[PDB]
Amino acid sequence: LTTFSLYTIIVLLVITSLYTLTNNNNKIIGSRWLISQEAIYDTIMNMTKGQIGGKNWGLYFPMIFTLFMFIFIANLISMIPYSFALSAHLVFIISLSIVIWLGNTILGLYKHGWVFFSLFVPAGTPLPLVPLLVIIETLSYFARAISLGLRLGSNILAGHLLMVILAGLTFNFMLINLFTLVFGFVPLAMILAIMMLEFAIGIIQGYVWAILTASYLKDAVYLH
Amino acid sequence: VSTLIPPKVVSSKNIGSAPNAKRIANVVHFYKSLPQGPAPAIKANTRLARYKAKYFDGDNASGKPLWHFALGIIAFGYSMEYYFH
Repeated sequence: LTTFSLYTIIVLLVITSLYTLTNNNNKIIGSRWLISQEAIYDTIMNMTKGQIGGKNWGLYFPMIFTLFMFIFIANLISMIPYSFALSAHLVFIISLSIVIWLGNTILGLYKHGWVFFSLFVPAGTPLPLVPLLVIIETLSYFARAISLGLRLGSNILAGHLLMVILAGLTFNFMLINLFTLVFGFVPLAMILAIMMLEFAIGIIQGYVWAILTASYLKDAVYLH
Repeated sequence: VSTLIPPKVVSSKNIGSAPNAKRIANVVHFYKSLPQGPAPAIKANTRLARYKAKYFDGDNASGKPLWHFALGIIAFGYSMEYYFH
């Protein structure tokens, strides 16, 4: 039982005790908890129409939802100064990006086969421009997949360390100054600001990850 | 030629009209419906039944359970981040 695995168990303990453990009013309302997830559920459902809609948007809806839930929960409890968040390695976020891309192509290669190679040439770019575009398009396909995984994990690592580095400075300030007042609450004020940012960025980057993985699904199912 | 007789021909006429389709619908929707909030099953008893009656019911539905979750991590200081990674 590594730190990753025990954290993953804590994730599911929280997951069930928001909507699965209310289940009593037999209505659409009756608990503000229910309003919370269906708000998120509706934001992604209409987003599923707006990005994947047209033949099978609802077919692939859960993966975007489950991944968004996975990133959302993993980013909620990540601020406490002793948060050894996701083992301080975050290597799986890269792995999630790799498997998401790798599954994306097999779906593309299964549903299109050789036609999947025609995606590198959207509208024009004739034979003189074909090798340049297919190089840019194919390298890009590797490019944003690896970038997606690294950006989320590094910023979580960056946010966690800027918790500690600033915290050590506050310890230095509150120990040296005898009678003055403006030495520690201002560094505490930045700590309050920099923690709100880390909490905020995790919410949108989960959304950004949700939008991005949605965006790549369009390219696999729909050729343009 | 005689006295016509369409005053009394509803015995077979009350089947094709649109309101009759709604008539046969909502009467079935009414008889079994519980009268006055009966059978609501307000006494929930399953494992952590106490939690089901304080916050898990949904009357509060606030940040207390996540506050309880956060305090559990605080109480586990010398179990996960201390004496271990």
